Amino acid sequence: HMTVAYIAIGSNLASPLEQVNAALKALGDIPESHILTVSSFYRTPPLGPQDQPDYLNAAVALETSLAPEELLNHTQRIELQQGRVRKAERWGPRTLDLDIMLFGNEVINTERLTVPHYDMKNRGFMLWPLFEIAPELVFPDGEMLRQILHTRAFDKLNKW
Ligand SMILES: Nc1ncnc2c1ncn2[C@@H]1O[C@H](COP(=O)(O)CP(=O)(O)OP(=O)(O)O)[C@@H](O)[C@H]1O
Ligand SMILES: Nc1[nH]c(=S)nc2[nH]cnc12
Ligand SMILES: [Mg+2]
Ligand SMILES: [Mg+2]
Repeated sequence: HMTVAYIAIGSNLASPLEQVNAALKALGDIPESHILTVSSFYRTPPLGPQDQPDYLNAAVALETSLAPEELLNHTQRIELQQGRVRKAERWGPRTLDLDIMLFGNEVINTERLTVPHYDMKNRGFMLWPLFEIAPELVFPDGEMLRQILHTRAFDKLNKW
C-alpha cells in the first residue's frame, strides 16, 4: 500500500547545500520508498534566535509503503548521519531537520508522531516549498494549501 509522504527539510549548519544533497540521496535509499519530486532550495531567515545562520529549506514528496513510524526511524537515522545533535529546544541551529509534514491523508497522534506537523500551517518556509511540488494539495481537515497561502500574509521566499 503506497502512500505519498511529504517531508520538510531544514539546514543551517556545516554547508546546508551539502547537507541537503546528502539528505536527498539518503532519503532515496530508504527501502520500499522513492522520491517523486522535490522543491527548489530556498534561503530563509531564521525563525527563532537571530544569532544563527540563514536556513536552506525544501520539501520532498516521498512515495512509500512503510508504516509512518518505520519511516520516522529512517528519517531520524538520516539526521544522525549528518551529525544532528538532539536537543530539547527546537528553534536553534542544526545540520539537518527532517520532519514528516503529511503522510497521505492520515491524522497521526502518537508519542513519537504528530501528523500533520503541528505548526506547518504557520510557517512560510514549510508551506511555500510544499506548494511548489503540490499546488493542489488538500490537508486532512480539508483546507487547501493554495487557499491558505494566498489568504494569509506569507511573504514569498528567496531561492538559495
Ligand atoms: N511530523 C513529525 N516529523 C518528525 N518528527 C516528529 C513529528 N511529530 C513529532 N515528532 C517528534 O519530534 C521529536 C523531536 O524532533 P525535533 O526535530 O528535535 C523538533 P524540530 O523539528 O527541531 O522542531 P519543530 O517540531 O518545531 O519543527 C522527534 O523525536 C519525533 O518523535
Ligand atoms: N528555526 C528554523 N528551523 C528549521 S528546521 N527551518 C527554518 N527556516 C527558517 N527558520 C527555521
Ligand atoms: Mg522541524
Ligand atoms: Mg524535526
